Amino acid sequence: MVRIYTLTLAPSLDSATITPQIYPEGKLRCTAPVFEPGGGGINVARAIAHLGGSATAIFPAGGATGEHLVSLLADENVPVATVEAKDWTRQNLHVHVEASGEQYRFVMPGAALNEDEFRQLEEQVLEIESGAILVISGSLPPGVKLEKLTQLISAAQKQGIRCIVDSSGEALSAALAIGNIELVKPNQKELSALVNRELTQPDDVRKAAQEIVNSGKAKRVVVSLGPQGALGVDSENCIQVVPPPVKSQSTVGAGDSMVGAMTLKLAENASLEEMVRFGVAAGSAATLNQGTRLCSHDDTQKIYAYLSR
Amino acid sequence: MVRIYTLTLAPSLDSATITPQIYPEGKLRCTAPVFEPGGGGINVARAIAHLGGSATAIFPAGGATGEHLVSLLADENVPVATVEAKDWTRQNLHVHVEASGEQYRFVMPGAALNEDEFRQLEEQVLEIESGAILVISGSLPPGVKLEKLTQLISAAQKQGIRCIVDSSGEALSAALAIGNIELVKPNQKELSALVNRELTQPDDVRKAAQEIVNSGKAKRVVVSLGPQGALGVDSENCIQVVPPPVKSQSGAGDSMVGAMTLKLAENASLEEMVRFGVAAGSAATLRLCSHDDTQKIYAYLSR
Amino acid sequence: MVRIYTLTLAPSLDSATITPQIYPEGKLRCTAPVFEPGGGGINVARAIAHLGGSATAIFPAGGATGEHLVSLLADENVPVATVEAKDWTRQNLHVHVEASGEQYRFVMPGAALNEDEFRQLEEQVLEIESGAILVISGSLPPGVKLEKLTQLISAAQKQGIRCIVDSSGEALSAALAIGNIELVKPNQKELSALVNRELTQPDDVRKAAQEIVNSGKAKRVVVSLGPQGALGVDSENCIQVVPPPVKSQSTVGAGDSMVGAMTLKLAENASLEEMVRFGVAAGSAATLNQGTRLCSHDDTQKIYAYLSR
Amino acid sequence: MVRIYTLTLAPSLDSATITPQIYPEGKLRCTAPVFEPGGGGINVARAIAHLGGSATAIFPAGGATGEHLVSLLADENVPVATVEAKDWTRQNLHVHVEASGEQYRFVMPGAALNEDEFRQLEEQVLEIESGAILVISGSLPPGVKLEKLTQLISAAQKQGIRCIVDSSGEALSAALAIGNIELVKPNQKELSALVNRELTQPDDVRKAAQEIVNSGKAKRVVVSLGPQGALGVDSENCIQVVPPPVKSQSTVGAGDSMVGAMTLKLAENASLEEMVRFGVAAGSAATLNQGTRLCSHDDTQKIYAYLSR
Ligand SMILES: O=P(O)(O)OC[C@H]1O[C@@](O)(CO)[C@@H](O)[C@@H]1O
Ligand SMILES: O=P(O)(O)OC[C@H]1O[C@@](O)(CO)[C@@H](O)[C@@H]1O
Ligand SMILES: O=P(O)(O)OC[C@H]1O[C@](O)(CO)[C@@H](O)[C@@H]1O
Ligand SMILES: O=P(O)(O)OC[C@H]1O[C@](O)(CO)[C@@H](O)[C@@H]1O
Repeated sequence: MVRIYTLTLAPSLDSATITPQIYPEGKLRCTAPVFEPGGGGINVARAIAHLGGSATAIFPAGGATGEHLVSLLADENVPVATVEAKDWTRQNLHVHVEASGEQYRFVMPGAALNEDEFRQLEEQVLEIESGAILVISGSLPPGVKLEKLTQLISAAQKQGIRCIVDSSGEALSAALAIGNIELVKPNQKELSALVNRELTQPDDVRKAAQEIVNSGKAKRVVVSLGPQGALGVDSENCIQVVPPPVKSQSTVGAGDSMVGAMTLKLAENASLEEMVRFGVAAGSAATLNQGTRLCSHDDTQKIYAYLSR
Repeated sequence: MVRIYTLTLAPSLDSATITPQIYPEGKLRCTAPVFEPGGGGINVARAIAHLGGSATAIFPAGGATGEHLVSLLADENVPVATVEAKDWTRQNLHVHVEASGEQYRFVMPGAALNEDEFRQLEEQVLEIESGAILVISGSLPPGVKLEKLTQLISAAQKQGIRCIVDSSGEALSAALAIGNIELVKPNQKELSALVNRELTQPDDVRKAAQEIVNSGKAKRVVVSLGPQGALGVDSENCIQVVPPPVKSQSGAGDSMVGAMTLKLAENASLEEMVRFGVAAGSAATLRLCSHDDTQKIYAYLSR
Repeated sequence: MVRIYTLTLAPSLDSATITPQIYPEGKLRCTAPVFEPGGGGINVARAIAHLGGSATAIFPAGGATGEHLVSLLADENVPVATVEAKDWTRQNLHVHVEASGEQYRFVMPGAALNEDEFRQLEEQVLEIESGAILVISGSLPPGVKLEKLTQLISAAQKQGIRCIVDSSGEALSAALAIGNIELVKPNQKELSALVNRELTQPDDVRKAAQEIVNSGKAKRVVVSLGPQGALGVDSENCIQVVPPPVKSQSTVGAGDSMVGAMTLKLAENASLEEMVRFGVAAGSAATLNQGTRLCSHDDTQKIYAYLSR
Repeated sequence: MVRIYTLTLAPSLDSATITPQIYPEGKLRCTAPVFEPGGGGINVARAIAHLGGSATAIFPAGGATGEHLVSLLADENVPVATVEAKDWTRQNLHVHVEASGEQYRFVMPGAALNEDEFRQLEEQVLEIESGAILVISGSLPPGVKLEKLTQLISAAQKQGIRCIVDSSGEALSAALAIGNIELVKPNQKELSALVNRELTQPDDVRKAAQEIVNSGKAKRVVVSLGPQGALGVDSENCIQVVPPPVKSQSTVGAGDSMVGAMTLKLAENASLEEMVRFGVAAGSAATLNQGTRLCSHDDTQKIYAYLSR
């Protein structure tokens, strides 16, 4: 099993709180916030840790929020490689409403990154050994041009780093344009935005995903289908996995957990079907917990054994 | 194909309207309502008609709303067998909100049914020949005790009528208690209620469905799972079918029952029944299922 | 006291129902509907009946819904003069939601009125004796042109009929252009449109209302201020009446109840301050209920006695 | 004029952001937060400064957030007396939604205080001179028992400090139990709880307020009635004041501004009539502005001049 790294250009110190209900104007009494390390690549690395693997999270940390974020990852035993940033790590607020079981996510802009700080991040990424896997996950922070991310991916691939991209539509498109992306995970809206067409016919999603693989843009495409699970295709196989009919507490950490689970299997050189089933198991497991808590090992394992019957 | 009948103890004259936004207290301006036939069994009959089958809907019709309802089904070429009732047929309101694309469904109670009207409905049911299929679908109106429905199922079964039940709560429990129900289609909550336990484990839904079948209460249980499709079980087999990842808006449940009923009338396999049911349910959510949409999805599922 | 009549070009058979909560897509279970006679002028006449007065409601009634509407007015001791109409009387749905305590009100278009049917209504109006008061209230139905409504008001005034108008902004502006309207009840938005200017300074509402009276367009203007009650002005006096500090359950019936109360007082040749106080008492009383019941005699008298201290 | 101080046991660094839409589950893209000083007593001191008076805000401040809060009050030229606290000052979130114009207010628990910090706060209070006014306003931090609040009030009163209390519920009831509170400002619901009965009749609010005054628990009770203004009573008089029909946009900041205004009037030995009018003027002026903005001098004076004609 090869080494895994993640890159989070816009980390977040997430605070999760609970409040009886949600309405305008009045003071909504919230519980003392629970702090959790956030941001795409970081969540990916935490999920992998939860699942008994290891991934090194590369990211910029700034200010006390930054230090707080780093301290939490230490507690969760997630290895990090950090770059000191001037701008403070952002704080995003997640509000779980008891009355409705709904969760609301207020996502501020990522901390700015200056050209020098980005260079250091690039430096860390290019110290990655050939054949290792790099997951680039989360939004692009203010100050970072799309071209620079594109060049970084090209440089990384040039020295054998195997790249997974889960980000904005623009970054997604740009990454596929470089081609040979190990894995991408668009949802249906994102897939439609990618190929510029409505996916209305039964076979449309598969055809769109397969087209992306066949043109060499990505080696694997796993379309996230919400409650309908996931449809994954590579050059040879195609599989749709539907999650079991279980609870439904907090829909939020499903995506990053899925990517973490799939990356873990990718690292172990597993089959497409193992990868997709493990990804759906983990994403589903995540919905059993609060948003900021990702998948747990035991739940993932149980759902995976079931999905694999 | 055996003959097919449906029974709707609580029909509805459905009205649909459109309004810009939804908020409290203010007068929400709505477009002139549009009317269509409603009620579980009636929708089942309509779905079957869209799918090229024939089903006779048996139901009480009362007052001018009932007359409206009957006339609508006339224009739709759906065969009916009505009983004249005193209490006027209910009128439910479906509101489409432009700003959000959301739909709101206000469902009044079914019109009351006295003993004499139920009697007429029951005799209409017992006119059905042995081996035919009867779909009892929709809520139970006031003035109708569970025992009356129960005794109607027993009477129907005694003379060879094959009974499908799609209702909720006590009515469904009541039906299964009599047992030998050809098919029931609970959702996960209703299933949980029927077996009196939370269904949280991956295999919990299948086990609960299987428990109902094994007890002899139903021959087939098809658990509706919303966007996840359906899981079907019988004494011998289990099948789970997920729709294709096409578009959604919702008349799925009545269409699915209609589709599965047609298939049962054609002596289909469990697999064919559930696939066609899921196809029709999905087609309806692209209004009931159309023929071409249902066939297109069914073909894909049946590849 | 002179006799009172009302004119409702768009009656409504209101059905009132209750449901535990309101959310989209799902079947919302509502209680067996309760039916009330509805529509502007009809509600005015009902309020007047509740308050111990008598007002004959003139309106088109069509179909079984129209018959039901007529039967209900009989039960409330409201004298009627009806014209048979081809199109069936509309049915509006009022839903009270238990969990929130709020109401949602789905208002369909008024039934269509034929020219021949309008002619019959106009004929009923022009049989009213000189010196009597006519309240024209509610939206205009399809098939009725604004110019027809203004011509009716002109013809009415020509034979000594004292006209009160409560309608849409456009209808309101139209009636005022005719002028000599006994009373109008615009809200602040409408009032601002009428005088074509923003009302932003403390004295602006009063000045705007006074302007309408001074032009001869209306004899009295009573500006509805929601929770702040009403500000009434005539050629000589000005008064603002605020409702008592009690809970308001709804506000739909307030408008029509207020107009009914003020009309009654006008028929009794009461003072401006009596008129406005009685109007706010009746409006306030109406807001105590969920909507379609309007002001009760006892609530109004209690509130009126309080306000008149 | 006697000197004015305020006490905020639970200050807040108020963050505010803008987002186009609000709905569950999805990532709501918010703008980089803007900040302002927060907490009951702090806002009271801020309103007082706007109104031309001077009030010193006494409060705990912890961590970088505490420093941020202090800095912002410095930027507004508001006098403060702070105690350095170990637990970081809470950060509340105000969210404005563009699609709807609505605002959402997420109010976290106040930072905890230890024995030493609370002792320092009390020492600051008991350095206030006899005859001066102290406004204790806002929620109680977890860990600070009611008995601690009431002990503080009893001590302050012992050396002639005149105490005004704006809090809710149990804290207000406890304060009233000590008695001789110069001023309290319950809303109708709070008042109903204070006297343990539903206030349904027109004169019930006045009676309930008068009961509290008559008992000697408070010298003055001003009941805030939202858009209907306020009803104030003392041992001698009663007055209800409704604001002018000005345009309201955001109710937030109305309560604190109102307290600030009435406290300033009290410091000037104002009549009950002057005090309630100025409070309503300030409350009204605050709600003229969108967001969390407090009363301005010019808006308040304009409205008060009108009310005082
Ligand atoms: O006259 P409109 O604007 O069409 O609204 C009619 C609705 O309002 C009342 O007229 C209330 O004002 C109702 O009883 C009714 O259903
Ligand atoms: O004192 P509470 O109830 O915790 O509320 C604090 C909130 O109210 C203000 O004190 C407004 O009253 C704010 O600035 C703030 O964030
Ligand atoms: O990467 P984005 O689009 O800026 O969103 C960040 C949010 O998503 C997570 O990365 C969840 O996906 C969070 O912990 C977080 O606050
Ligand atoms: O049988 P129920 O539960 O009273 O629901 C009736 C509603 O559902 C349909 O039966 C759709 O299922 C309608 O046409 C209708 O108005």
